[PDB]
Amino acid sequence: KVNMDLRANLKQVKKEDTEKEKDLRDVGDWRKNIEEKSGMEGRKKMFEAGES
Repeated sequence: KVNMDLRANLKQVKKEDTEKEKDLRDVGDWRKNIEEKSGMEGRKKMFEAGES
């Protein structure tokens, strides 16, 4: 999966603001973190839509 290794290589975790972030394959904790406090933040804040 070269084309892939490149995609991430270039792309990769890229963000400019907690709210504005870009999660990629290399998500892992990085994502979970930002992910939690980034998009899902406002989202749920707008309508968690059930818990757990």
